[PDB]
Amino acid sequence: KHSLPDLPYDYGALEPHINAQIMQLHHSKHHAAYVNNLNVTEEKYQEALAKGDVTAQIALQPALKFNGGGHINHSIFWTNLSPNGGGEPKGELLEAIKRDFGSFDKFKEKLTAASVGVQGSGWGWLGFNKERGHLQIAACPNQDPLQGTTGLIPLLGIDVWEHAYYLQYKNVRPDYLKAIWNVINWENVTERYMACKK
Amino acid sequence: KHSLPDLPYDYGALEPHINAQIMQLHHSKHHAAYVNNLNVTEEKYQEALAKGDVTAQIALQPALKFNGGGHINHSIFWTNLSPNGGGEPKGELLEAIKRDFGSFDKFKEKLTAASVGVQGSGWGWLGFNKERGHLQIAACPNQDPLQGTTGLIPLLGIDVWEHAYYLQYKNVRPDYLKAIWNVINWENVTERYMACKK
Amino acid sequence: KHSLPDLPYDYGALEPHINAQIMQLHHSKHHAAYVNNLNVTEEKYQEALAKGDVTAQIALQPALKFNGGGHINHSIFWTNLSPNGGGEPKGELLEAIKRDFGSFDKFKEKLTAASVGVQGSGWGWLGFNKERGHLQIAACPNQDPLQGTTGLIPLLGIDVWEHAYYLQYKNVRPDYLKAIWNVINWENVTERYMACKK
Amino acid sequence: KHSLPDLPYDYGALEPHINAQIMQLHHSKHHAAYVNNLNVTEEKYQEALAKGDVTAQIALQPALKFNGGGHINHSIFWTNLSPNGGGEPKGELLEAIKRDFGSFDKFKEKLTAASVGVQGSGWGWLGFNKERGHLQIAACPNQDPLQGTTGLIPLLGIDVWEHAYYLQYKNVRPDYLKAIWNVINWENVTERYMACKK
Ligand SMILES: [Mn+2]
Ligand SMILES: [Mn+2]
Ligand SMILES: [Mn+2]
Ligand SMILES: [Mn+2]
Repeated sequence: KHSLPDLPYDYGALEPHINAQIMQLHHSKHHAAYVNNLNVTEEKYQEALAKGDVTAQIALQPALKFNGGGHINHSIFWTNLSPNGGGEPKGELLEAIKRDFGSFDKFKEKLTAASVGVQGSGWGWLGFNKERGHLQIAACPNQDPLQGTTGLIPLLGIDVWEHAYYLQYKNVRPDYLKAIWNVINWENVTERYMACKK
Repeated sequence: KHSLPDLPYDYGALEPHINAQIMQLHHSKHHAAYVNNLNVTEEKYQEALAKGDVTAQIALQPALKFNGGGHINHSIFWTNLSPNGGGEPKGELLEAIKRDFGSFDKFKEKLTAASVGVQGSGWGWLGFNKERGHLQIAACPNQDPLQGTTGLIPLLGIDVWEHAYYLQYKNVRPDYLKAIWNVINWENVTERYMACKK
Repeated sequence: KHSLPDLPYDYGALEPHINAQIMQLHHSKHHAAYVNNLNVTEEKYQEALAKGDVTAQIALQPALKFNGGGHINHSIFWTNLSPNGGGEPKGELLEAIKRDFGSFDKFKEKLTAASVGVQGSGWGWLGFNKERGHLQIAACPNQDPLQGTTGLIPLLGIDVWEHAYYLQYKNVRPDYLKAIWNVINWENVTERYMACKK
Repeated sequence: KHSLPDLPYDYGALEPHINAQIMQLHHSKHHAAYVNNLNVTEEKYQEALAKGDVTAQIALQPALKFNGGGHINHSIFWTNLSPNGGGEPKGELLEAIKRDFGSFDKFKEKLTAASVGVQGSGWGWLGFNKERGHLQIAACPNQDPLQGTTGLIPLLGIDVWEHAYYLQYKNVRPDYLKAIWNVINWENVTERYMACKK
């Protein structure tokens, strides 16, 4: 059984960068929808699985990738932002970003171009490639999860579905991305990094 | 070479159903963007094609499908709404629908479910299957147009991208749907029906 | 637990149209691979499901659609051909084909164009659309099943992966399709039809 | 406008590794087909483009990606084999591979697994990531070319479509793979390495 995680800050804690109204609808409407449908779908699936019914298992796959992915991605998302975040990573995480993108700024330009560039709904991700020992940016469509579709471990992700910025920045998806770099909980992406290194 | 069509009604005209601020953004910002990037892609494709560069041509296909399909689809969408819209179609279109669906209500139910059901960004479409001579409800992702990708002739489309409803309906995509029926310009839909029995 | 079905005729029973060597490799090498990997994958999945692990369930989806689909499709395939088949359907099935494609011959041209037309590996299908009460041809990529991806009930399908004709017809995929119409067990596609009508 | 390149060796030359009958079919029938349908599509696209017909352009994209990518990919493939092939690369390419993979053996293992692992028709590719300056193993489906779809520069490709091995290896795609190492023309691969550090 899956549950909606509690938000770790209040809904208006990230104003002026992302405001309360967006935070509230994102969490308790959208994310709530995903874990409920995830729970329904996993249940239908199990029953299909027991009957040995392969047509049903395959029929169910799009709902399980959409709702399972939504739940995963929004859950990493909420911990990736903090009332008290922004600035630059430190330690090993920042030297991996220098090692792989040249510098933090060339890292920002590249994750801003990938997120801005998604055609339709999607997410931009900073991920860890454990097969190669290095950081990598990937973009994903719809709610498709970074690890399950790609194999990379998600460290920082940015929602660019229009429900994530539209009441506030309207169509200006670059203004949302300039705003977002101000609330990034670098302390959490460092920890995400650190568990791969384990 | 491609021009943003003029909306055939003032922005404020489909109130209270679709509000004036969505109509201005959707037309002047969302559709205007598609036309302009389509123009730039067609031109680059022309050069790529001139030179026999198959890599460049393959690399420009997403851009050309996204923006060209975006321009097709919003232009049909604007002719599908009217201040004088709503109600029911009469004559040969209503007969067509009744054979194919049973009742306008079943039709309406089947296309609302096809619209509300899209995952991520996309469109639901009432189309005509020329080979079979029959009406068909398709759904397309992102901006992929009906004819170019399915071969169905576009009769009626309803955009369900979040930018089409969010400022007014927020996440309640069914409330948007129920309201859009009130401005559907059945005159234009039947012209299109008339034209592929042409 | 899934098992390789027994072939209902000997491996050379369909010469000269499809020969023994192809039949043997298709059944006991290729189809055998699919049900074994289906059995491994369903098992991994169940265990992922129990742990509530969504990333693993999604990771497993391509192997479950590929191997589950392979098993389904090849299993319908073997019953679709007979040493003693060919000719034309009778009864209701033939009047549905007249009703939907105009005639049996216009039915053959259309399922031959769809199978010939698949780009890469795939299958052409004659299917039943239970939502609309009519027959429909669909083409599918790789081993994606007709009912699980599309919702149509499979009645007659044609494998056009190259392992299905290459040792015999080489690249001339039209020669394989002319040959195949001679071994089609129409008595079985009638029965498949009849269970939808139930 | 596009021409089938002449094979740089006689058909019989990669015996016993790849036999003479596969080399004749693959070149004169499989690749010759791609070139010719590419020519016909480029021309129709030209007309579609001349007229500002975005539907026609979108409808011709599969054909143009299938056939153009098919022509790209087989042409690089023929320069990748040699009668005088096999063994190991030496010099700067072998250094590159060793940094990126560890040993030629790990490289060979990782690309064989990426090749044997494709589902359906496709290709495995050793590529260069220009932005990162590093070697990458990609796999592509059907005929989608590396650069046009991933941006990686194509260094070494191995076709794993069934027509590339079936007449000689039947379903044992690993035996094909193990043998193809014996004709890889590492001279041509390194020219390509040399050229995007150009
Ligand atoms: Mn979201
Ligand atoms: Mn729109
Ligand atoms: Mn097969
Ligand atoms: Mn080939």
